[PDB]
Amino acid sequence: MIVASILILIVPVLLSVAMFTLAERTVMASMQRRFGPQVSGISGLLQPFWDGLKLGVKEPVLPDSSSAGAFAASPMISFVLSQVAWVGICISDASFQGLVIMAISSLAVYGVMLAGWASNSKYAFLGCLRSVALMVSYELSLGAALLSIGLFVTDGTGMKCLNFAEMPTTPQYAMLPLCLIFLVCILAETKRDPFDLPGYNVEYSSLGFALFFIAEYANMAVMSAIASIYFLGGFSALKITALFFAFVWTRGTLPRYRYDQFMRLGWKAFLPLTLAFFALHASVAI
Amino acid sequence: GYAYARKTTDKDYIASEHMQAFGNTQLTDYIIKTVPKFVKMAVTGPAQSSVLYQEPTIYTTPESLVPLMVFLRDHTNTQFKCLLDVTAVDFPERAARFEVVYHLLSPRWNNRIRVKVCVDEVTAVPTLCKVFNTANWFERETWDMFGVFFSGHPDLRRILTDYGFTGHPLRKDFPMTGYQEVRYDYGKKRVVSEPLELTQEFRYFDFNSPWETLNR
Amino acid sequence: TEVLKRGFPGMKSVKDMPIVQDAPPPGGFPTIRIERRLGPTGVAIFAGLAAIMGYGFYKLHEQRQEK
Amino acid sequence: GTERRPGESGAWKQIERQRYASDWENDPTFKRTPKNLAEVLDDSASMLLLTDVWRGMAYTLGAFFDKKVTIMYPFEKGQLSPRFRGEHALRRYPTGEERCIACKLCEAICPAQAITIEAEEREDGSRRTTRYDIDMTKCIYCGFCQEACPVDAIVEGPNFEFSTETREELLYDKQKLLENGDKWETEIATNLRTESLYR
Amino acid sequence: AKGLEFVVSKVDNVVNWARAGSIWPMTFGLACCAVEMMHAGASRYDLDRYGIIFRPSPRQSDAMIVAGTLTNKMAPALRKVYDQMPEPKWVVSMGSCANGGGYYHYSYAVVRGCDRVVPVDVYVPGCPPTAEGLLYGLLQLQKKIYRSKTTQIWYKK
Amino acid sequence: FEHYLPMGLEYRKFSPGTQPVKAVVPHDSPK
Amino acid sequence: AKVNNFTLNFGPQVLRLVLEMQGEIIMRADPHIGLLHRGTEKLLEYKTYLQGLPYFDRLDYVSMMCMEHSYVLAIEQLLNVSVPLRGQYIRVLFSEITRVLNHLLAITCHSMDVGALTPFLWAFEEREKLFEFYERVSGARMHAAYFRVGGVSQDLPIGLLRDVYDWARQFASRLDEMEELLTGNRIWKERTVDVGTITAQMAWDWGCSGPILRASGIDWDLRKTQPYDAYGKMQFNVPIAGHGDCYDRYLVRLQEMRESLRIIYQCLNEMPDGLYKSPDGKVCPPSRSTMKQSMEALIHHFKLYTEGFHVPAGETYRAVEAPKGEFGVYLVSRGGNRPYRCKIRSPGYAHLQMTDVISRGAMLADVVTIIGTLDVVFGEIDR
Amino acid sequence: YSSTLMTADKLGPGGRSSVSGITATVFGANGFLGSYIVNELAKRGSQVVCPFRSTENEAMHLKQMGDLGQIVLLPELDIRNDDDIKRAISRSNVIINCVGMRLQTKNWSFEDVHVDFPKRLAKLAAETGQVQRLIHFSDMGADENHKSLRMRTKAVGDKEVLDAFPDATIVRPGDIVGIEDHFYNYLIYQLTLTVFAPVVESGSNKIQPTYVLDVADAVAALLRKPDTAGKTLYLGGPEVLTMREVYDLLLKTLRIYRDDTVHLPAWAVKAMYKPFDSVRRMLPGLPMTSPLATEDYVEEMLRDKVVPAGALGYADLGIVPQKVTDGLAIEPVRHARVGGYRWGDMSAVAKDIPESVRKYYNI
Ligand SMILES: NC(=O)C1=CN([C@@H]2O[C@H](COP(=O)(O)OP(=O)(O)OC[C@H]3O[C@@H](n4cnc5c(N)ncnc54)[C@H](OP(=O)(O)O)[C@@H]3O)[C@@H](O)[C@H]2O)C=CC1
Ligand SMILES: COC1=C(OC)C(=O)C(C/C=C(\C)CC/C=C(\C)CC/C=C(\C)CC/C=C(\C)CCC=C(C)C)=C(C)C1=O
Ligand code: SF4
Ligand code: SF4
Ligand code: SF4
Repeated sequence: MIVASILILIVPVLLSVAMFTLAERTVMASMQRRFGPQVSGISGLLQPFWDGLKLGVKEPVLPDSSSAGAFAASPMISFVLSQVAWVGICISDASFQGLVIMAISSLAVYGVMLAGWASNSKYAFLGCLRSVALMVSYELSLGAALLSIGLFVTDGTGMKCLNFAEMPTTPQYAMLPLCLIFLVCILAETKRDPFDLPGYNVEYSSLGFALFFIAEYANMAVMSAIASIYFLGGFSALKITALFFAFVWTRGTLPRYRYDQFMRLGWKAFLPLTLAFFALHASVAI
Repeated sequence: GYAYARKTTDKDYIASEHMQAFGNTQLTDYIIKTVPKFVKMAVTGPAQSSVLYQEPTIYTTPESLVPLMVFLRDHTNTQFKCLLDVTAVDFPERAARFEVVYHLLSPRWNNRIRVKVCVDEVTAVPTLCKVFNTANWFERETWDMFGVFFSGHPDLRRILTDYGFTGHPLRKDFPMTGYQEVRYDYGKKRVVSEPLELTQEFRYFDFNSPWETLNR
Repeated sequence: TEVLKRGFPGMKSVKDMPIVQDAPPPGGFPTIRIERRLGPTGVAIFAGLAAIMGYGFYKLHEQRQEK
Repeated sequence: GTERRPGESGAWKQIERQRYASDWENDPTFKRTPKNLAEVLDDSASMLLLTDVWRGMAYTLGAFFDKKVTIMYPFEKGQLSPRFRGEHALRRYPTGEERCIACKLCEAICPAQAITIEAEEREDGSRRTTRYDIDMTKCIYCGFCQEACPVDAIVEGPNFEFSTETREELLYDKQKLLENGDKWETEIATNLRTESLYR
Repeated sequence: AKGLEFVVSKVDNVVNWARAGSIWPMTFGLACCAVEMMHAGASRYDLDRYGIIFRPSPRQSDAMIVAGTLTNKMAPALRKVYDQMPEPKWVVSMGSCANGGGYYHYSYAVVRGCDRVVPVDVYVPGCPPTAEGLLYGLLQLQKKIYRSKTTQIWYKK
Repeated sequence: FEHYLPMGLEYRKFSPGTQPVKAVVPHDSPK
Repeated sequence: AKVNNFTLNFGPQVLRLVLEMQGEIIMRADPHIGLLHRGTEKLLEYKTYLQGLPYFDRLDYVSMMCMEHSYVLAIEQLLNVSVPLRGQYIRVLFSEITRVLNHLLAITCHSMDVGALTPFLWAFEEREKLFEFYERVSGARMHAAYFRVGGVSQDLPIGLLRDVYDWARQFASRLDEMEELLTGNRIWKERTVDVGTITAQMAWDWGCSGPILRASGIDWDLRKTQPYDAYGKMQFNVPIAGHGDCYDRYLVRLQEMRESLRIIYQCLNEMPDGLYKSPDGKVCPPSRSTMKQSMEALIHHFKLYTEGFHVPAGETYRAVEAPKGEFGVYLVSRGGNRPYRCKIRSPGYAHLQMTDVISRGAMLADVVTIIGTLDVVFGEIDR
Repeated sequence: YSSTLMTADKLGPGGRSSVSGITATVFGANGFLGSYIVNELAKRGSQVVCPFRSTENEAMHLKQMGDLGQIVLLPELDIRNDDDIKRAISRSNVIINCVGMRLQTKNWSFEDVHVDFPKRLAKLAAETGQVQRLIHFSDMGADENHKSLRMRTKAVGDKEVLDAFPDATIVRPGDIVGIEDHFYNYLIYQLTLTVFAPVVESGSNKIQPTYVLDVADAVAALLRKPDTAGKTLYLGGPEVLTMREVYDLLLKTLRIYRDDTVHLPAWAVKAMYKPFDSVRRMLPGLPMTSPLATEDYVEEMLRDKVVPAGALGYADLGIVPQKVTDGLAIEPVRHARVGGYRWGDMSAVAKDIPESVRKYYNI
């Protein structure tokens, strides 16, 4: 029954990832006064499936100067971690569920760094360290935000936890600036605009590349569900769609930062703000 | 560094009467009288700045090109601060077949001037890199295209042609299509240079009238 | 030769040849905008934010006592 | 707005200069220091809580709900004019005789040398071509050949959709150019009925 | 036998529908013709509507669009980037310069056609071709992809 | 705020091949 | 310590750059060019003067008629040819349409290199409208070959000024909605403010021109100091900034689009009736009806389309305020129907030479901003 | 006929735009050897006609090899149909056969490809009257008394070709090395990517490998010399090697420090390869199946494959064949070594190198 529940979870995750990448193309097109994919299937509804099948019959490039095992292992590790994080969202009852998902998302750094070590490109090694530095820098603000969230999460028996079923079903109006910081931290983790300067998958083709992008979009959906649980009073389909629309909307209208600019932002703005909010919420919670 | 924005109103005028009269009429005689050893020949002709005026052309030796250009940059009446280009023209009938040409612009008094040096293939021309910073790439291009050596240049190397390219393409005796051509070889797995072959050779049309009077 | 092209039957002078070209309308075109044309006070924004956050903190206190 | 701030400076020499000296207060393009409480709250609501990102977001959301400028090719087309320079073609008189008389003016004016012509006299004494080639991969589509022709024999027609799979399909000889003219003759004549007022 | 051959033919149909509807080209914006290729990707013609995504790396690229003149200095770099694309791949030559040298055909510095360096599937004529003409050429390349029968050829080997 | 994309007959009402008034172009001076 | 420089190769895929870094800070930049050098200066010696004219469309292929202008003016000065009034007005009007096209592409490609994708897609539909204006008068969307010696090639078709006025009536709104995404945005400012600063002495010492020169506090516009055609009649302002910034160049370029709109509106109302070509039949070809009815016109048509006019022996340099700066042609005439030597001066060649002194002290993510703000096209750089 | 083939229509010095006068039909032109032969003919200004069975994507690389109009491409070739063979050779004075097979399939057997098609090709070539030369490719180990089926069917087809077309040349090269070969590539796929590599017996059978460019030059040298019509030539390199020596050379070149090969008796190797040989029919042919995983390879490994004494070889064609073990031929296998090819420390020789070079290479 656990294997059945996990496969029944896995099916809409992949279907949703295909529909997310189509919806990103089409919403980005509608903001730019065009159409986006319409030809490939009726209303363009077959475009992600033909992208996946095109990459399926695409030639796998295995460079004969790299280490083949780590090269194969990097997108597998990314994909596996995304699927495991989704299972932790929906098929768990653990006491420290948010800490579990934070631990899983801290493991997601390895696919980037294994891709940087494996492929023998000069600037893949240069960009992997930058991407890892960005993700590493914003993980701390995510953790301090979780500290602020957990100060008010108590179940019926009186025990404090990070269990998702014990979270309240009303929006957390008291933590609006922390919610905004959380959303920009999600944007920084997924390497989206305005942090998309670093790429690391420059040597990958066919289904290894497809695994990289499925992992990226599934991680975006994980973080969207986490933000909707923590701040928006629950996990729902409408909230997932609205937050995804917001992320595409921000990608349509903004330019990106330099490397040192978002490093200064994450180490001089977001971390002191989350720590100061934690101290204020701890003072309130007494 | 001149022509700073000073008037906040719309200006309906170009230059002043006295300085424009001096630049358009007296500048050739002025340059000849003040620095006579620098000037060997002068032409006053149809005016780079506008169709309505006349402007001078100064011929000088290579031994005095740098002091003449420093004088033309820094003298209070001739403030030629901008060097627009350096180029060459090939005259194969002459003993010295090359004319190196320098164009200058004066933002202070809305003027322009042209400076020429005549050399052959084996006489070096002093560089103007210390006088004008744009002289670097233009001298590199002139060496690339014509084979004029500029002594004292920091790094005189070719800038425009192919990596192994010997030969100076803008000479009159260099062929238009060249000597070598390029293709991919499946056996050597490399892009390879081969002697030139043309599927259709270039057709030269000799149009020139035997009554025409203007040919010089 | 130009009389063969633009001239009309019974034309007396070469100065009477018609001209019909692309022209602005009589009076010209109307004028257009050329230059650039262009929020709430920060006190108002901070007041609304403080009101929302104060309501949130009151609800947090109430749910804490119920728990 | 185009105003500057100490801190929003993109470089390091100016960042070091603004935090160690007050030379930026002389410059009129800088935003001045707030003087009272309300100005401090306005500056903080500018820096924190964004509100400059939000104006661009409101504009792009307005564009999301606006009209689109995409045409559905090949069911819908763009807009062109009778002067449009497309695929070259050779023309006839209404009787069916060729207009071309092998004057070799279009071959002389062609800056790409994309035209190759040979001629002799026909069996009825007429002056006609025996070869008229146009290398379409050498052509630059200038229209100078159309200008040089004194009998309106060579034209650039209104066709732009003539991509092929082999390059040998783009070395046109005389027969294919006459076939193009026989295909496009009515459209070419309609275009030339307007463009003869100007040329 | 009849059923398995019918299934194999439908596998070719689905694979060709996928490959033609997911062409990811690589941009060589060498010259003039690149601006018309930018106009093809813009909002009026919308190359993204047909499933076309421009990719920066050759490893994710399905096609190459040579849009501009090719010089002797640029030919080995173009060949090297072509060799790094994985199979199956196509080449679209755009404009007179890439087609046959064009206006620079008799120059000492120009390759007379990109045919001389890489093999080419679809030639688009013009100097420049219009963006709509480039759409016509890309739809023709899609038609060439539709006539392929890969698993039927493999089944009868 | 002037709108992009004018509607029917508000822009390019006549095609250039169907000019509503015949054109008489001077090619020589009367002098 | 004794820190050696780390070097980097930046793109075969047509600018090649060899950088040196001392960490995250660049110490040197060396551009390697010639990947688009097609030898057009050699090929122009083998063409007649009319034959070599479409070479100039393919130098700065974002701004075509402005490249044609300087070659035509250089020929006209040596020929002593006067252009009629209507042709001068048409040349000014299409030169300003060309400047608007170039500035739209330059600003939006710069903002796309920085990371903002929407202004590109917004401005290219306006570019499509101005391409339709090119096509309706020349039959080509880009390489028009419209400007000729002594005037323009064809007259304006009936109905063009009506549509140019209808575009100009809404272009200010388009430029306004363009600036709402970029001008008051902190990310764009933090990318552009104080990046790649050019002072006036360095601008004149490095041969700068165009909107670079105006952003360093220099009042120098060739359309106001050395005017050509009917630019002296035009009433417009020169925008001036004083930091030498990327941000200041962006603001100057937007204001120059406003001023080009002003000149376009003035040309739409003062367009005269008359000749658009010079009446010298020994330079300008006759009309097609005249050629088919008079013997002298047919002789002049035959000779002008084969041998061409003979330019008298001499030399000149003529320059135009092209939308990237000063574009100039040095024409050397021996007396024949072919140019003896035709040197082409491009502003982007001089602007790209400055990347060694402009990128010093900057980071890797600011190189693309510097390259974008210099407004370079490698057709005119690599002739 | 004699040397009028190479002289009578030769126009131009011999580059891409010149004319050699040869119209050639190459069967199997998209293959390993056929592509090099088609490149060798077309670069000298010959018209080459290439029929093929595969998809056009696998034949597109032949389009580049010659000038406009000189590479002719004919898809959907069916060699059981005489109309396709008749159309493909209808203008050619030279026919070159590179069609061969290594594994059997439910649609194609060794006799269909090595016997029936060469016989019908030689007959249709002799019917035209304008074909002056027929170059048929077979193997160095071809023998009618061979236990391996492919060698026997190859020798039988050689006999049929020399019967039906009496002036046809039979070419029998050894193992051919190249970037896309079937000799080092499968041996490297056997040294790596497998738990163990079986070696038949002691690995003391002798072979004479040769380079693909030398075979391509040999075809043109055959077309020059009129005496070589009707003969049989053996093409082998300047070194005779055993399979153990070849394995040792590959292990030294790849820089592998663990010999994963094991020497096995021939019955054990045949017992391993037997289950995937009784099922080779009723199957359309599978990807990534080695041609060394058959009993025919085991029978070939029990014999020598060298040039016979007194035979005509490279020296009679004026060709000194290149070495196979070192030089340009061994460079592709040097790219598959552990870590990468790479240069080295590069600092002993950078001592008196100029200034900008060391900083450019960051030495
Ligand atoms: N070392 C070696 O490789 C040696 C090779 N030879 C001979 O030289 C020739 C070239 O060999 P090589 O290029 O290495 O091998 P390849 O497999 O690369 O070439 C064989 C060619 O024949 C075609 N072909 C095979 N079967 C059929 C069929 N039933 N119908 C139509 N076409 C077919 C193949 O086309 P497709 O791509 O469609 O399969 C392929 O192009 C071979 O015939 C071989 O016998 C001789 C001695 C040594
Ligand atoms: C601008 O952003 C974007 C990109 O740049 C970042 C992109 O690269 C892509 C293109 C890449 C894509 C779509 C690859 C990632 C997605 C995949 C592979 C889809 C996953 C879907 C699955 C597993 C379900 C499909 C399978 C089915 C239904 C099974 C079929 C089985 C049978 C018929 C038996 C897109 C669309 C995009 O927008
Ligand atoms: S349009 Fe131009 S390139 Fe084409 S044939 Fe005519 S003159 Fe030659
Ligand atoms: S097409 Fe016209 S110009 Fe050309 S040869 Fe014929 S008649 Fe003369
Ligand atoms: S074909 Fe014409 S438009 Fe295209 S790059 Fe060449 S010159 Fe420019």
